[PDB]
Amino acid sequence: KIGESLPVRRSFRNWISERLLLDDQSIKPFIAEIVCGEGISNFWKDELWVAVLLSDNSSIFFNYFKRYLLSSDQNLLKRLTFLLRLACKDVDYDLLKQLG
Amino acid sequence: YIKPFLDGFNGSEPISELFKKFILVEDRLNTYAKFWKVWDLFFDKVVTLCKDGDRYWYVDKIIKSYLFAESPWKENSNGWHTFKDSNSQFFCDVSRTMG
Repeated sequence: KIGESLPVRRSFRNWISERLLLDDQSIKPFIAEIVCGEGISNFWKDELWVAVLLSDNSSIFFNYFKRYLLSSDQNLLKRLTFLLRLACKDVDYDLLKQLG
Repeated sequence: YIKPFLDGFNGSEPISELFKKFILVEDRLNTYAKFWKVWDLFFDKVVTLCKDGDRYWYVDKIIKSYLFAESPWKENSNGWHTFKDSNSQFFCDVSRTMG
């Protein structure tokens, strides 16, 4: 229903990031249903993991999904490094200022 | 330790008695991670066994033992000291696979 265009994806990522801040415990079953689910198109799983990796809560999910991360031939754990290197970075304006 | 029972696994009655004794000793000792390691190693064998149908030999009794249904629990428990939020994935896999 919500569609697949890019402004919607940004708004979904914001919405998840807010639910993880305001402690609505109904979200954790939903997140588990996606992460263990089938038929969900993979770019939604990627947007969800970017929201997790940008949140302060992040270490909790590694505790919760330990055996899933390890046993799946580390396939998901490899995707996480790709997403981390692409999305989770920012411009280093201090260093630009020191270079003039 | 458990390798002779993993290699020889079948539908015979002492497989049920084994699971009941592990549950009893864990209730005495409260050794969380070690219990869940033992339970994680038997999962695929039990899953393979139910696909023959639970009417054979003692298969239904083995299923009931593995899923905590044969032990004499107290009448008004709030929970069990070996169950935590993380372990809900066990019942998810079970209901996905042995339904």
